[PDB]
Amino acid sequence: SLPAHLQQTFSPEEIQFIVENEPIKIFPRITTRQKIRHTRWQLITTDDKALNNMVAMRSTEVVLWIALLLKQQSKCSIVAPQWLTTKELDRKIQYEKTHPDRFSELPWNWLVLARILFNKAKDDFHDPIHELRGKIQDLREIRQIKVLKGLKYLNESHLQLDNLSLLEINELRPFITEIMDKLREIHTASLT
Amino acid sequence: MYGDLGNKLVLEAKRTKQLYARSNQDVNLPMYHEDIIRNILKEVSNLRKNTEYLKEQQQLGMLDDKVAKCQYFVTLLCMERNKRCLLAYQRLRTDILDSMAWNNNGLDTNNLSHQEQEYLKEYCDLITDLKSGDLVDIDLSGSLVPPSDVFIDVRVLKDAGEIQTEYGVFNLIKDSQFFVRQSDVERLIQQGYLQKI
Amino acid sequence: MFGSGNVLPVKIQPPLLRPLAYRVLSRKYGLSIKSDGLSALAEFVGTNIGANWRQGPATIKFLEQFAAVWKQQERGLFIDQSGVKEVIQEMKEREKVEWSHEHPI
Amino acid sequence: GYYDIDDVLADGTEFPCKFQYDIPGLGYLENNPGRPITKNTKLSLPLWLARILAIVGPVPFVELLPPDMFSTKVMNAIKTDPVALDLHSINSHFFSLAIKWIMLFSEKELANVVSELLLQRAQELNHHASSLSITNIATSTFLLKLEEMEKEIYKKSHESYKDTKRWMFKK
Amino acid sequence: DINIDDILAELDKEVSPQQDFSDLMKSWKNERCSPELLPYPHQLMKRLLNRISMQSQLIENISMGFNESKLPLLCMETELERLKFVIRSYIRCRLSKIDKFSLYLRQLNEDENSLISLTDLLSKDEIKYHDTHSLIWLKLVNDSILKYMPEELQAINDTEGSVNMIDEPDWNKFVFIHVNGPPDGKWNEDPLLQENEFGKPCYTVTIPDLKEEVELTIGSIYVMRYEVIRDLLRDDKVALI
Repeated sequence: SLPAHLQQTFSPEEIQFIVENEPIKIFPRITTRQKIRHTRWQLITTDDKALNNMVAMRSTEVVLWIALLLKQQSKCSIVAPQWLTTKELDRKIQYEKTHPDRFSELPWNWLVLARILFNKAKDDFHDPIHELRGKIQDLREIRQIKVLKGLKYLNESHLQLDNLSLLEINELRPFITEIMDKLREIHTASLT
Repeated sequence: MYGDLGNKLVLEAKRTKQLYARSNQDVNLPMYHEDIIRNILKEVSNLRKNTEYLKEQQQLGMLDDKVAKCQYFVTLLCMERNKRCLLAYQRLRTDILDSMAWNNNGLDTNNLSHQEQEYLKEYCDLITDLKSGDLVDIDLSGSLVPPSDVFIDVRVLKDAGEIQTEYGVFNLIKDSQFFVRQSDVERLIQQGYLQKI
Repeated sequence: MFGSGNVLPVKIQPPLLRPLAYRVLSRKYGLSIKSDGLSALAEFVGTNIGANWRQGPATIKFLEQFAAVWKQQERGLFIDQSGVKEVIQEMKEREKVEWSHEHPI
Repeated sequence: GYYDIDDVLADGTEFPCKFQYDIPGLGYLENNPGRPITKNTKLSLPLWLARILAIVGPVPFVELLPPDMFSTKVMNAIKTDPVALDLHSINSHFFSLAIKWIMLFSEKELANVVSELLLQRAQELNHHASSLSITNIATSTFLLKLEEMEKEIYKKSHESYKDTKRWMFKK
Repeated sequence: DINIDDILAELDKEVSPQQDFSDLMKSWKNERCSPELLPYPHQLMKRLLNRISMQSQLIENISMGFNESKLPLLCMETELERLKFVIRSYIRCRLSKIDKFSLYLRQLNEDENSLISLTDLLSKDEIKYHDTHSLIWLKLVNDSILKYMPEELQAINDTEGSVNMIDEPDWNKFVFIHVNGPPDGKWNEDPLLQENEFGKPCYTVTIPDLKEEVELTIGSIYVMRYEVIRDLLRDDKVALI
């Protein structure tokens, strides 16, 4: 029933769905607030109290599919997180270049959220998009170098990483799982 | 040895797996190899004759102290290898027929056998029985892609007349554009009469 | 044949059959409905039921049987008015056999 | 696994072996019609016979000789340069046969050799799978030197990388 | 100085659908990467079908009720189809893993000594699917292959063959796991939790085929065998990434 390319791993659009199902800070451009003198929102998979209390030009916290849906309307503009600034990305780049053995303390959804906000929020960034995408590509490349260095330690027992992103888990999942499964199969056949 | 014909059958089993791996859209299946399985059935009939002959020779009991075990095991492994080849090819065709039923018919009769035709038909009745009763609000044969875009632009490929939807009536004039929800026309995208994003 | 309907037939329309068309067989069983087939289905549901077509479960069960029968023949992914006529005649034969099964006569 | 077709072709390969007993009536192993097998006969048989013919038999019926695929020349060639070795010309399913030989004859040195070989060609497999053209000779000659399970792993990794490339890079 | 955190904390104090949905994707992400067919959360899925039915009648009643603020209706609509997608993908994945392990499941039903049954493991629709799929595959291989083979070799639940007839799940399949600690925020009630060097606690588990003890510090991701992590996943301490 399940397709062969969705058998033992997630597709990247399922990762997009998973990271669309998080809260995010946002600026409404419409007023749905009841004054002292309109059907309610009434959702069942997220808290609708922050969406019922939606005030124009304020900071609220809504789920990301609502964020993208309202950005398509341009009724509400998505605010980038703290780590999507040039200074914080430069700090992450310096941490990557400082400790070669350890990955930086980036969020798990740092590639997928960046792609979503680049392709959907082209006028919602205080810093320019240009150097932001340059630093995103630099962090992606240095994380690729670190996972290429760490792949020399493919052990039969176990293998650990600290702060690898979910999209990088789907980058490296079938290769690592198949190679370690066959290494374990070789050693378990080697046991008496 | 004797089971090399089954190995030849399993070669086209590997060939149709490599056909399925490179064809993302469900192509027509290769024709059912009737002649090779007829040869394997003649082989297993000859193996039945051989094991009955060695049973009656063990009843006669000439030169059958320790030898008859050895060709008993050789004939048993030959039938086991033939069963392995036949069941591997049959289960590969079974799995690709299950995928074909789940993909397109849920949401070309020359190549299948009559037993494969009734397998596909009764599996179609099973998968249309699954979405009835319980699990009815969802569709089990529906799209496995997430609905990350609630509204899409849709272009009409072929002229399919006037159709209905949930609360409105759609047209299928050839080469026209709709700005409609993905779930309203998702089945029609699966039929291929509509195709965009 | 069919079960007896007490009230007289009425000519119900493809409007107000819209929620009772796409959800019951086109999503549960996956069969697209054309306009002429929907009109023939509306006419036959009207003649079978009468004024209780809005709240009648027999309409929903008959449409489930329609989708099931169209699934055994698989005469088309669409629904044709002539196809509705053939399925209706085969259903008349089918429930004639079922009535002979109910009372052996 | 029963239904693994790659395992079915792995069992279809023939191994050299020696007959330990004088067994009449099995002349169809060496394509003869009716020759009884003499004592200490060297013959190639498929693995689905000789895997448990060496078990049942004390002295078993069939002794499994060391084949050319596990010889000291092949072991030394693997130990020298694991990347550019052409494993396809040796055997198309060398690794599954290696796993079955290790499970049958518990050899620790062969286990270390095949594990080290799998690690070194897995590095090069990952290097060729992560490369997406916007095909080179240096990658396709290595695809010419790959096994069926290894090109299966490469196909899984390469379609994974290509699908996430088209997801990240366009809608 | 005076530490005031306990008195201020105790002065500060002077089933839910969102948690159900988070548990639903916890089950979905644990199901997709696992080789073993996970136990069915019957109460959670019954509550989810009841909730999706009440939302279906709610959105149809508001459609009968149709200022024009259609954005809450659009929120209802994409709410319904995204929930339907999650439920559809979870049931489709577990149905595929039912189809992979049909012979294992029918032996597990046939073995009365084993405590695992399909009433504790599968839904009624999944039990029906597995049963009638086993019969249709059985009938196909009897009128295809096994009619022409003798009485020893028509068995499909065979064990004593040269190669094993019955499929078996990869109990030691390597999987990505991320530790969450206990499901609750209160850490001291877990007996398996123990404090280590550098402040960070860990879970200690033993691989038996190598006979080694390994430490899984809270807040880091690993790849481990599934037999090692099965008892932690059944107690819901990790998440299968």
